[PDB]
Amino acid sequence: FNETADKYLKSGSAEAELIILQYIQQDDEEWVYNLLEKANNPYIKLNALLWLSAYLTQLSKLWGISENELKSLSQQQPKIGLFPAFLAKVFVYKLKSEEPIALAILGDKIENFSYLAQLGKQNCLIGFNKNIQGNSWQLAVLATLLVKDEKIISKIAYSGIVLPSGEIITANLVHRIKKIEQLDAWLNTETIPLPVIQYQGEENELKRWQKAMEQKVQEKFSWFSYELLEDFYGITNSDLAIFGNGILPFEANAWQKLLQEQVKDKFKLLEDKVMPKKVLWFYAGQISTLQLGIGALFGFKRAVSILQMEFSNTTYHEVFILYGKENARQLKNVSVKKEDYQYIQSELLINEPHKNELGFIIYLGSHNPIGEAKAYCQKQLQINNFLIIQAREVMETSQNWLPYLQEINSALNTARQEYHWERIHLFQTAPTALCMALGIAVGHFLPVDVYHYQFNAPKYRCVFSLDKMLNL
Amino acid sequence: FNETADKYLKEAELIILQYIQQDRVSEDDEEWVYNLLEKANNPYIKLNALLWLSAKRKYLTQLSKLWGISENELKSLSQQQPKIGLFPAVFLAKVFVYKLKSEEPIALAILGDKIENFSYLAQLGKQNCLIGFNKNIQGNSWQLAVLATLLVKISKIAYSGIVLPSGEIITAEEIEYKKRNLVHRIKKIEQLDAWLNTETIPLPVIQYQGEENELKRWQKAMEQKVQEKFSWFSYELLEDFYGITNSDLAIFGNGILPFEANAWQKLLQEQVKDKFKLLEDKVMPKKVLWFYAGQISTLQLGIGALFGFKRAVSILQMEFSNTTYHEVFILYGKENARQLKNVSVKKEDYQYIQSELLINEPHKNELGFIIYLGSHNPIGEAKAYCQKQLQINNFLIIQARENQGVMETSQNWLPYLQEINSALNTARQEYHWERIHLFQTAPTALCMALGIAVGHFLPVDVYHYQFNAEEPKYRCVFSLDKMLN
Amino acid sequence: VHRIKKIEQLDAWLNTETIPLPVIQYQGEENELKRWQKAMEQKVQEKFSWFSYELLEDFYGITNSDLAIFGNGILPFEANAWQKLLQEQVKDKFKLLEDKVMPKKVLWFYAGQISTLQLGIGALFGFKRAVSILQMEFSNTTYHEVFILVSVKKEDYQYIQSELLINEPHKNELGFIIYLGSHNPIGEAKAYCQKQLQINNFLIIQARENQGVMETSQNWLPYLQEINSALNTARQEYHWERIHLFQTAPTALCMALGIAVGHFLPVDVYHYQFNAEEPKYRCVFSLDKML
RNA sequence: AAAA
RNA sequence: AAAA
Repeated sequence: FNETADKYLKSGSAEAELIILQYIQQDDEEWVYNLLEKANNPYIKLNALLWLSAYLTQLSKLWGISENELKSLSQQQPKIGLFPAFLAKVFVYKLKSEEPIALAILGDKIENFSYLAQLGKQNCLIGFNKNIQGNSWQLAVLATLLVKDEKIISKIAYSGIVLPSGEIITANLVHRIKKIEQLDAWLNTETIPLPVIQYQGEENELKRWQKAMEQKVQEKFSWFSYELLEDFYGITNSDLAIFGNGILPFEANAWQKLLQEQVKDKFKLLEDKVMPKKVLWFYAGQISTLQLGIGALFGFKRAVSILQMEFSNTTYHEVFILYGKENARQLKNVSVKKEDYQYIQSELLINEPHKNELGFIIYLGSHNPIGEAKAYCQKQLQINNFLIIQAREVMETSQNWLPYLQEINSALNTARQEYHWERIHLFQTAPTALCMALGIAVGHFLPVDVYHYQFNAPKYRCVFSLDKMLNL
Repeated sequence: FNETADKYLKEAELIILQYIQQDRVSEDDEEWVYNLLEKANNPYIKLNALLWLSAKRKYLTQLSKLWGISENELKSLSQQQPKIGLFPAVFLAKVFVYKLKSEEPIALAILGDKIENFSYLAQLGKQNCLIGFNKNIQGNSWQLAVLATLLVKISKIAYSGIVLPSGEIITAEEIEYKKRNLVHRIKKIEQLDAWLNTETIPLPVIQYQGEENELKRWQKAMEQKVQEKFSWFSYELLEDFYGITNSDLAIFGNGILPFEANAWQKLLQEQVKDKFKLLEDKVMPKKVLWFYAGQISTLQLGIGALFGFKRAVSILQMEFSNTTYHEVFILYGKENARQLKNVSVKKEDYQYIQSELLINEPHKNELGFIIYLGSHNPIGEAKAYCQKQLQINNFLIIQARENQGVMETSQNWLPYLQEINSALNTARQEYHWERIHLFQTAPTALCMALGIAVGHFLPVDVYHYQFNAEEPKYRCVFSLDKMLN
Repeated sequence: VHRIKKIEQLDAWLNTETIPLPVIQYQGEENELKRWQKAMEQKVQEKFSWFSYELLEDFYGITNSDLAIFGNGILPFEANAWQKLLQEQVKDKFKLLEDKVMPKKVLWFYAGQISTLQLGIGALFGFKRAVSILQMEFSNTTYHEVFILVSVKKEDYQYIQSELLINEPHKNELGFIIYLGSHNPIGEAKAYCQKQLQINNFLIIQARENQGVMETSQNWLPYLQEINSALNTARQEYHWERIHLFQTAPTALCMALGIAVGHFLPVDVYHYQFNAEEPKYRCVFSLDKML
């Protein structure tokens, strides 16, 4: 009791301090007042302060705080932040005052880092749980001050020293922060950009493509950073990269293995990691044909900025916008008739109406695949029904490419309205982003076997199937 | 009994409680009984002594003066009907609430240790009370039961937490031990007030076939959409207020549904058939505002047919530009649900769909109902399926009028379905159809609405399209008229 | 009288003039019947707050089952089953229930489930009983009294669109078709008469403006008045020895329709069963043969 | 037509 | 047409 409290005052034993803390929490104020000054353990100091919150006048006079606000700390539910030492805690208690007074109770002495209250836009009382040296706990308190939604942030820890002018100094852990505008948006946004890159080749090229893609994402979300993303969710560059060393083999099992190992579960895992907040996917790919599979695994249920690759200058140009004011559904608009076609021209040739097999040939890139795909379908698949989609008058990267995909889907469904096609065989030379958008739109519904073409290799080869993307 | 009370001060509590329950005590020791009301660690004894003193009107003036409670309120407490709240203990104990009319706010709590006036309880409850108890409880986690009994306009629900003068609620320790329906995941005064004094309980119901993580994501999105209109709603709050878990509200299966009519009918019977009935049984006294989204379009026509036109439902369609649901079908409130079944639209008065009726075999009483409001065209495949398999040449083809594949998620989708139903019943005007065959590429919410409107009253066999299947990819998964059987 | 909470409710029970008796017809699980009765209880309490199902079983002993024309599961599609259901339950229901509350009159509240059954119940209900026929509205799950129960010219027709065809003015068989819901019966009923009953004379009753949507916030008596005038109009010009009735009408409308033409016309009533093989129509009962 |  |  009182003797135990006096013994704990004159000793450094942790068991007595914990017992005193438990007794105070579950409910001799002179020893409690004395323990407030003798801040041997910050956890004991904070608990004693709340017991006094419900010598209140003396504490208010000495600490530069009010009286009603001081007694309002007992009736305030603290906000908890985590910062490394183990993982110590910062407790924020509500305080109302005119002058900004961010009273922080520390083991050394109670100090008022007034800049903290101004930055956090709320006067607060700061308590701790352990004797922590340094000022590395600034970031956790500031982050828990700038939060808007009411939820426990124990999943995220922060570390750093916040200087008065609004910058953080270095001491899941978040310690790569440098500006307060970064921290405010990393907790008070609802759409977290997830930049995903599909590259096959050297690791260094993937690295600098990821850097350029981070820059392009920052062009719209200036608060984003790969280091910050890894800090806040553990989503590393490898967690966002559809990678693999060397040239992918022409064997069909290789592409299916690549899709099932990485592409199949990547989006669902990443969206699980960013659990409460929505995701604005940013996608760039390398191999054109693979995207049709990737897009099929990506689906139409994701808001995506699809960006084109530029080899000359390593900069990304967004060509597909599927986010904003109901802009997503526009990719599935199939209302464009043949007469009002402004971008592509479609030729639907049918020579064997009794055969429900169609060769979907698309030429919106550089090399013309019509001859090769026609020979392949007439020699290795026995197909005489073709749907050739090409350009009218190669594609301006600056302009939006949504009409291309809209009219491609419209032509495909117009073909499907008047005939039954058991199998569709996709042979295309199209830009990577357009192939990805086509895979998103057409999806795993229509039976489509996509064949990839390699000029360095039996030039064509059935690489995957749209309907089987939900299986492999 | 004075001797029993003295023995308790120095089994005994049960004797006096039974003795005072029948009012077998005398007024000579009543003042001593008053001392018991101030010298009893068990709040039940103190509350019983207070009630006995109020009934007998003995020495109550001193207590009224000491507690700042009007004598009229103390007298009224004798004949007042105490409301009961339930809160867990270190079992589930009860809180007793008595009406009071004191000018000053006096939410007196007769605790075992000492009597304390939690005045802020009266402010939040908008009524002065005389809190009673039945056993000694350490920690004042009894706040939420009293607050719930105060905010009513009730033994099914129990509460646990601590309130603050701001109105916020904080839970206590031993939450896991206490949780071994118990409401402990609530934080706001408005949340409890609305959850208690609403008229319709939102019931977000989703149909999904896949993995549990994406089901959790979908349910979180549906919860956000519901909270947009009912900010007090929460899946945790629904779970501890009625026992309705996320599994109950989910028409869930693992992986891709097998492409067998037996599998689809088993899924309908095991989960869909009685889900709405049991959920409406759970929230018995209140009405239900079903918020519905689904995954497989064909399964909806059956889900809506079992759902019926007798339920007020907000059918939501997800807009993937912002990954937000939109209430595309509003069938509750001021918006009349009778307009769901408005078949008064003529063909010349169509503004959203384009409908045609081909009759090449008038002698045969069968036709193919093909709906194309999505993007992937089913007309060719379904027509080939009818002509090659079902031997059918009569067709009722419905597509979109202007913008095929894009139906504005911001606008109301009721006119689409109204015109579709009008076209169907105009086809049924001069013709008798023994069987109707339904092949659709239509939005999920529109399919559910069409199933609700058409119901089980028509001979309709619905043929699902399976992407990962061998030809034929159409198969009559169920019949609309056979769902009641 | 034991479950009485407020003295105000007790005062009205012993000193009222009319007692409301809510009668509901339902076929299916008894659990959903309990839900239907609870929704019916609220509508009565708008006009009689003192009314309660629990109190109804105390003063008189009327039980929720006693007020319910109830049968487990789907009613079998046999004419004998329908005639048994009307005879065993419906026919003696209203006469017996009135005798329970003998000193005071009865204001009947009614809402059914099977539209075709209401013609038999409405005919057997009688036109001497004051009735407040309800019709549930589903956007709010509430009941609305659409009926608070002739000689109207065709030109002065407000909401119905009557039509009379006499293609073979030789036989005296008439197909009475009433289309007020949203499922068109004209195609099926016309084909049923020609193929099975050999009938080509038809009287069609159809909504003039809003098919399937008649505002459940007003009085539906003018709707019924137009039907009686149109029906009686054909009888003066042509003598019908037997009229065959097919209807897709609201449940409340059919019950009031049976009251107007109860037992005084040779009318054949045909039900449509959704889960039945062709033919889906069957003469469940004849309106002139329940006496 | 497997949140269109 | 089985609370339209």
